[PDB]
Amino acid sequence: LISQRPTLSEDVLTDNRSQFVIEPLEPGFGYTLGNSLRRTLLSSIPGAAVTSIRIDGVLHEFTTVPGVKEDVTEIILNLKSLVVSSEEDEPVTMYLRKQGPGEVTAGDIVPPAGVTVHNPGMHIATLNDKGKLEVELVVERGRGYVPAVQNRASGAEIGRIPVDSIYSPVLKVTYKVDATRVEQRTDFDKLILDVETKNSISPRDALASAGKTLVELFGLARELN
Amino acid sequence: MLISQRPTLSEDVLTDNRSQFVIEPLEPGFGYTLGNSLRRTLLSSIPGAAVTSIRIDGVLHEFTTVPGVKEDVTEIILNLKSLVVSSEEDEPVTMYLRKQGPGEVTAGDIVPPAGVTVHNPGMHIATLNDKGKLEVELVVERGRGYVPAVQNRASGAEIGRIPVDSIYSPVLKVTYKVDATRVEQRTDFDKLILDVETKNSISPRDALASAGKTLVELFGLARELNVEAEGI
Amino acid sequence: NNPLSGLTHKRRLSALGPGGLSRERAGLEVRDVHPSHYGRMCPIETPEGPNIGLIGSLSVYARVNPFGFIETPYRKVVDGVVSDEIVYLTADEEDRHVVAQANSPIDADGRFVEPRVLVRRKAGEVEYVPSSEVDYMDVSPRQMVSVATAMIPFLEHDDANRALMGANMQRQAVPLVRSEAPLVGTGMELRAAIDAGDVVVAEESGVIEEVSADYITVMHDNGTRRTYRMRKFARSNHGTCANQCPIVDAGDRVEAGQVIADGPCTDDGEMALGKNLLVAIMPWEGHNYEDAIILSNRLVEEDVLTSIHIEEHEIDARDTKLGAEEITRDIPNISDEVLADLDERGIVRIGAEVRDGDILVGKVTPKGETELTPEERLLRAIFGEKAREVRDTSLKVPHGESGKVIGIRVFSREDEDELPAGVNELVRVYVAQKRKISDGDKLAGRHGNKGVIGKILPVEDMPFLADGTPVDIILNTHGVPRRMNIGQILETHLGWCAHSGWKVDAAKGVPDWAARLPDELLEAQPNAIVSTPVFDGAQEAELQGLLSCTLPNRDGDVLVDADGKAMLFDGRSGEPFPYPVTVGYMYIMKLHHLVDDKIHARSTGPYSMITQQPLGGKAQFGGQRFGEMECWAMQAYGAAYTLQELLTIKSDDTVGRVKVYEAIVKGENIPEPGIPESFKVLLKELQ
Amino acid sequence: GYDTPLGITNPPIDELLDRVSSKYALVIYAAKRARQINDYYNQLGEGILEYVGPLVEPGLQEKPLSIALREIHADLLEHTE
Amino acid sequence: WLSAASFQETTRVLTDAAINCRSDKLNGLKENVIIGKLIPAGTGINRYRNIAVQPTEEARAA
Amino acid sequence: QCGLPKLMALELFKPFVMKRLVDLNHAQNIKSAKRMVERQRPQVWDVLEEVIAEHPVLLNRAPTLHRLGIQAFEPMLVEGKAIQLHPLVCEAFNADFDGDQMAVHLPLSAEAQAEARILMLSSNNILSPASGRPLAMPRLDMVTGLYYLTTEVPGDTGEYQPASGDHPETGVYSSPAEAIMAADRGVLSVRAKIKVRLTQLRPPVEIEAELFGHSGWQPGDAWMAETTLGRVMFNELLPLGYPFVNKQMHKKVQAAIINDLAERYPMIVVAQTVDKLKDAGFYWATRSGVTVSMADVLVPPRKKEILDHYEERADKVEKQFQRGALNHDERNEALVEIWKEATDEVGQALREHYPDDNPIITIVDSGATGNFTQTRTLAGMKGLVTNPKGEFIPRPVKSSFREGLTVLEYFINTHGARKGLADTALRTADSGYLTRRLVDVSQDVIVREHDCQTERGIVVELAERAPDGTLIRDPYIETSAYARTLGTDAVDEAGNVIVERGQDLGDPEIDALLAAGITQVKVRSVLTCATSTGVCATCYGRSMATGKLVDIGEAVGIVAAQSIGEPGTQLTGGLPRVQELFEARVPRGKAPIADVTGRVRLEDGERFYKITIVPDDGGEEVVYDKISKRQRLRVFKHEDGSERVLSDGDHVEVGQQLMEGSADPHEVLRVQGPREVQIHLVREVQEVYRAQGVSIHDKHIEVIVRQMLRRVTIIDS
Amino acid sequence: SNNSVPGAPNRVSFAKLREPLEV
Repeated sequence: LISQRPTLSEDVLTDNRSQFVIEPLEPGFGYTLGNSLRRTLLSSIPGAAVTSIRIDGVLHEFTTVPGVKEDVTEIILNLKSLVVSSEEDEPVTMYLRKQGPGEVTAGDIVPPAGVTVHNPGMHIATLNDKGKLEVELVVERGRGYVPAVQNRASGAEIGRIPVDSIYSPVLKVTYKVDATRVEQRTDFDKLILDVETKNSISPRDALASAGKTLVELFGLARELN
Repeated sequence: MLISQRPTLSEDVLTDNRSQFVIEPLEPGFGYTLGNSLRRTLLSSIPGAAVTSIRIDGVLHEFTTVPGVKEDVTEIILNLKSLVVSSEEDEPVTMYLRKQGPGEVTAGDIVPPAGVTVHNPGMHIATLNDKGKLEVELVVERGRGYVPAVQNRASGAEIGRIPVDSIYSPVLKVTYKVDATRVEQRTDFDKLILDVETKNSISPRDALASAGKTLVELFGLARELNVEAEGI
Repeated sequence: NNPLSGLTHKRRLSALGPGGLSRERAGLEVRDVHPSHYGRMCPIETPEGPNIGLIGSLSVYARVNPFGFIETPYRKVVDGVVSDEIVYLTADEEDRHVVAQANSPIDADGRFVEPRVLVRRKAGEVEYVPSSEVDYMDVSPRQMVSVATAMIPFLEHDDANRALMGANMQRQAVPLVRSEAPLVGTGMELRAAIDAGDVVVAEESGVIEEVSADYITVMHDNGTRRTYRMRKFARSNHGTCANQCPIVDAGDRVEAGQVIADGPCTDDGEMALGKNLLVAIMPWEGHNYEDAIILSNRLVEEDVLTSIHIEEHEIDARDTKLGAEEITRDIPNISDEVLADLDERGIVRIGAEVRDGDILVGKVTPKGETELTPEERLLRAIFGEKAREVRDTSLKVPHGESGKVIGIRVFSREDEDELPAGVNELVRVYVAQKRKISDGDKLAGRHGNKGVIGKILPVEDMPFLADGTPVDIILNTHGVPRRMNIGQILETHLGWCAHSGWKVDAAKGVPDWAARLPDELLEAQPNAIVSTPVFDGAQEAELQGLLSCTLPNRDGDVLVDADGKAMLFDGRSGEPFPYPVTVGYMYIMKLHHLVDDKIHARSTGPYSMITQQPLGGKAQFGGQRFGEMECWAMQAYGAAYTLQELLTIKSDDTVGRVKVYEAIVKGENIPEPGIPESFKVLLKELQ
Repeated sequence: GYDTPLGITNPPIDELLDRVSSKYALVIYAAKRARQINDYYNQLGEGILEYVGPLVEPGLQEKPLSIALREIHADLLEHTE
Repeated sequence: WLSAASFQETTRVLTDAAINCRSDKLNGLKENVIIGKLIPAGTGINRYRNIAVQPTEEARAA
Repeated sequence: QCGLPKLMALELFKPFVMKRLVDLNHAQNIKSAKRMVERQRPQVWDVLEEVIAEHPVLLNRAPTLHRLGIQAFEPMLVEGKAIQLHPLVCEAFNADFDGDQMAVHLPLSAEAQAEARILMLSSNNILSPASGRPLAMPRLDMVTGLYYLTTEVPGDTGEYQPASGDHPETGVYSSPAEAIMAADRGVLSVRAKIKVRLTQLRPPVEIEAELFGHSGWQPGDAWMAETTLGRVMFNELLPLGYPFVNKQMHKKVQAAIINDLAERYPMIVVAQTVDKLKDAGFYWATRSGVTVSMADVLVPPRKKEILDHYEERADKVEKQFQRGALNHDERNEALVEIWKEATDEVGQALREHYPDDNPIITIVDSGATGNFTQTRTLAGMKGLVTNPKGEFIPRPVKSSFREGLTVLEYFINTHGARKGLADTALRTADSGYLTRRLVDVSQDVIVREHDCQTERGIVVELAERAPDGTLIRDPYIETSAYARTLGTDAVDEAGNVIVERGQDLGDPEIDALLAAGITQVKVRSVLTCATSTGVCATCYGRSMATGKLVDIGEAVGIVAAQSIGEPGTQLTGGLPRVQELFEARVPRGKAPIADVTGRVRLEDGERFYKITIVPDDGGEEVVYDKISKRQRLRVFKHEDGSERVLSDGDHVEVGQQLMEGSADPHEVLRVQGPREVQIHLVREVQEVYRAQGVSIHDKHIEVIVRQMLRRVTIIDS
Repeated sequence: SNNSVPGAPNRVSFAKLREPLEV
């Protein structure tokens, strides 16, 4: 009953879902490592999201735009589902101009160099003949979830509308372990981690970010006193 | 992402082989994420040596009483299970313990072969009665964690040998709790408190360092995938 | 508060008022349920405060005759045969016959199956009676309950106490930003929402000519056009947001009487008083200890329980003795930074975010020179600021208020607007706040199961299922079998069956448990909507059978067992929980009892002019009342100094309170208490 | 024979009831000594005949009530009933 | 009479108090609560109230 | 500790925060400091934390029934807008978490902060001042979590196995840490019975004597135990040196442990120990599998058979009513008894059918919450429901809430439900009114003297002696005997005295007199205390909250008033009986009494009742006139037979109750004396409070009865 | 189906008793 080094291999289910198998682990160790990777994945993976928006004909959220079926609050809700990635790590402005009739989707947005929209088919608004929609979207990079920054703390003026930022790019993480309880000299656990992301990054890249985070964090115990 | 700085590890020594470690402050809520992993890594992934099976002369089928000693078989197994030992040889190693006459048997009365070391020669093992004699063989192996005696059934020869529970792990008892510590204004940051009681084979500092090295390698298996970004 | 509250309001039957009775003149006999209230006044929906029994709700099918009595419909039984002829009876008319219960076993022709059936008789007698004696029978099982009471699924499994509380709390639901119809329903939600009048129903059939967020135009068959205007972000009375949204699209054929747009607490025309939440019934580290509630932060991240609230602030510029109050941006001794959000008139601009203390309307009032403090006159002299005979009386944001200014209304006597005599201007500012669910906000279900939010864990801390989906809400198990509200459990089970779907084994015939179920129930797709009518609906046998054939997830795995429990993983440690836990979906409502309104604190502030004691209520920035019983508590402790401090320098000591404030800001010690002014007033009254 | 008293539970209320006859008397002892300490902190820069300063070593930004309670615990004060 | 007039039958007590010309010795919990004095109970009794605390002669160098 | 929102503390500590803002030069002057606090500049949040440091606050929840309705706490700045309350003080505040608010008061003066720190701190008030039993103890989830791990499972994995065959003894661990590792791998269960060598827990006083005895067990000495791992983990919580308890932790067991800890161990130890118990109880309640589901609600197996048998009996009674053989008033009573017996049979069918692993049974049987009557209503049958009249309906609710009530069943249930909610407001009203009357009648009762030196006391029935020789403990020991002080030395058959005069009757000091054979004690009482105005501490006794002798100056009268008025919310006798007693009314019972001791002369008839008494010494015959509607009380005749119905020839004593009911206390006074009428009032009120599950010490009742008899009338000027 | 008269979403009812008179 001696140490063999543990190995991690990847199996791809879909373009945004992968299973990772880590074996062999000490008995009882699989659940803890699955939970640590899951907790780091769901909360500390860098991503990009829209910080605030600005519609020309509106001043606040609780109004309507002539010619569109959704009010401003419903448009902001539909924009909360936008998945986007950015290379600049600094605030950058996206633009959206569309005249009715028709439907405005996430593909009608023109992203500046560095940022990219990953679901151009998302419904945003329905415009009739008299409809016109002009919107500016500020995209920043961060991690986790930050509420909409106030206009008193920021330097943004009246026409700017802040939105909640859901930066996390991972969607759903689970795990299962297979334990070998055959009363012999060789007992070991095999961990199977399941990572599903939102097409912003691949599951392996998210797992790699969590791995760097945990390596850096657990290095604190290695240093002596 | 964004930077998260100033997490520190401080140690408070309770006894020579028991210490409390504080990791503070951690982002909400990383203390819960890493505390269970640190506890399990201490309790399960530190190499150590322990007794696998024993064999007492005069005990073949009773396993109830041993003639000439006041302690029965189970009490001898209990105090022999607490024997602390270290070995440089990975393969199993057989030691013998023989003492005749009235008196007391200690862990120092054992003759250790080259490579192994007994760290508590003053541990009481048995009381020898008038004209009493005790001969016992001890198998010492290397492992990690805690393995029950039943799995050691193969290491006992069909001749009086009794397998025992093996406490390979050099740490004995580890617990943890998370509290709240406010760095600036928010009081959501986590402070982790680990309490580790180990044996005299290694100090708590080295046990925590070993768990840290193993866990760094373990999550480095995931880090070696892409090497992306994350704030420190 | 919500459409159901208004409907229920319009259907209230109170005993108080002129010609009725006084509250002090109402014994325990006027308030309790009477046997003649069957099918007329609800025995469940009634307040539990001092107005219990004095205020009821009209039953569903009940009506009023021109005389004033309440009639209820009954099916006329000719000769032991149920007939479709329906007649309305009054109370004494009902007493002159005997009526059979609604859930009587009836032949397809109309004859009763059993000779002896449960029958109600005058003076509230319930007994079996031959089938040739039944004169009438009830129309529907829910004939005796109110509209709000009829909206509680599995009502027959809840005791009358928690049922009363559930019916009363349905009227306290807050309209959320987006609305979800409940998975487990009763069928009453549709008619409640339509008859409430907060939706938009098409008067005449036609096609949709033009649909916008502002209005909907319907082109009729004859050729005429009717346009319905949407009520958008309207302050709905009690501060809630009444917001209507179109449902139909361009060129959709719509029949007459169909919902073309729904308002607050409505989803596709049904009452949506809450959200469907994934619930697990287990204690969790004491954060849900006795009626506390643990929520997933997802409900904050995804605005699941976020609600819009609107407050009205009002101020007027009048004519005073030394001039006239004027609304101006020029306010004495105020920087250009506080006035930065104001227009040239002194009014806050639309879209500006205002915290508490910010200026909404800048109004100054002229104060006489003979009204100046000696220190104030010296301070005016040592700053050289002449011609400042006006003082600041601007409209500021109260404590605890914060939001975006959405509307301004100005009425000027100069501009022909008829104001009360002596008023020159009037301004109303509407402030909208987007309130996310917070720790301490009161949630509740439909079965009288209420509680505040004790903790909002991160999404990873939540006990998650096998496939990684974390639960949304954790309810303590201890507060379930005491209240006798097993409905919430049943609603949970059925709830999960609605979320996953089911498929009954069709081979070898229909199983013995699903023999009574309609053929439309033998198969269900995920996220299906169902109805459990009051005193009818799902039975425990069919529910147990449905739990056994729940549809698997996308991976092909069944997550919950036939018992209704599932295996959960501790999101904090990772070890799976040792035993399976009941997991399902429950309809949770956000009640209008939020900590954003109920929090209050006061160091000093206004004092009542007569008694010189601090004001009362949060709106007046008052303090808490240390009553008589609290004084008894202090005396029982022997805390003499604390009690004297409470009743003197902290309350009505005119000179002691100011010297205490000065001693605090100086770092000195607390001075000796003086004589209360209220005692002086008492002596002057005895005189 | 107990865990370290944390926060407002220090000094332990049991030992404080030994140098005193009752709870109510300990209240007055602590309060009057705290007033003395506060007057020392407010009359340190001006005037003489200032009250006796903190007998024990005071912590940074420690409330005079806590200093008085510790001085009572350390048997550094008298009384007069 | 001050402790009685604040309990029950205010007028019935005040009338007999003015007729009998009763003088109230303000020595009671309710009375001291009304007038703002320390209640003669607990830390308000003269045994604990009037107490002088003085440090033992031992003092630090500075 | 208590958690308060930052925005609340900023406004509460506003002037202090302004002072500190102007000290650390965050603000130029105090005026700009006020403006900073009003604008909430980011500096204040770092300053506020320094301000509230060790500055106690007062939490209050109305209604303030007893003095523990307001308690002092150390404030901790927490985010959010809600107040964070400790789970153990919820019992004192009677505070559930369903939307109720609390008030916060900030003491300013040094005296007020000291009174909060010492007198009103939550950790210094663990015991109930009314009864002396603890309040801050595991109550709901905590008691379930502790009841879980302290359970012995016969078939659990890792259980001890005796040595048989070729394998030795299985399931004997050298160290509790080894047992922890075995449970971690999955071999040992926390609730499995094993043998463990313990080294840091004192063995029970039973086995400690046989192992050591001569010297106490020492931290480091080893000993074997036949417990479970969970029981060892529980025995690690309570302090070092406490005797090991191998019991199953019911709420009663935990309450006994905490009471003993409060009696023997100091205060801070009790506070920290109960904190440990809270944490462990929550942890293991999370993992105890306690869950409610439709599958766990088991229906009685013989439901149909039982209900059909009683439907047969009900139909037979209905047929006996059809022929007119039964009166209409009697048919209802017959059916009522039938269905009461039916509900009892259904409950018994539920008790035996339900396993002990079922969570619904575990919740009730562990003292957590709920009755088995509620479980029977849940799974068996609701039973007889009451109409707004009061009598039970001749037709019961046969269905259970698991099955689903019918329309008419629900309708008839709502009657009783609504009237039960309705009368509660009026009953609370009368309760509060009686409470304020009791407060005003005893507001000025203060402890002003240490010992009034009067040897007067009263005789307390410590125990009764059965005919065989065994002594049965009296039920009134808790409320009348404990926490008392002696006024006469306890003498047994030997000349030695067991407990001296003036010694507080502790828990072992009662067993000392119990094992000595003496069954009556003469104790000092607040009734006999001869003091000018207040009462002396020696007559009063032990303060139930402090656990020691009452301090001089404690307003024991207000404490007594609150102790009586707090449980007055739940009554039926009843609450009007309590008001009849405390207001000295001529009672409804109006039971007669024996004015003179002698011989009974029963001249009973049917038109009326008359009874004379021949005086045992001189005197003349005393004639009474009573209505035949009453019945004579079974008086303990001189024959030693307590069930001796008063017939002519019995030897009744002076002041003996004749017929049943309630004797007029006004007449008891003018017969037996003030002392005896005081005793009568005391235990007559105590009977009403005992018949409801409320334990109030007779001390508090005596405090009021002392004020009832302070005045005498003038016969001759 | 439940309440098939205005054009509402198809909510399926566990109804065993027919509704003779509509609300």
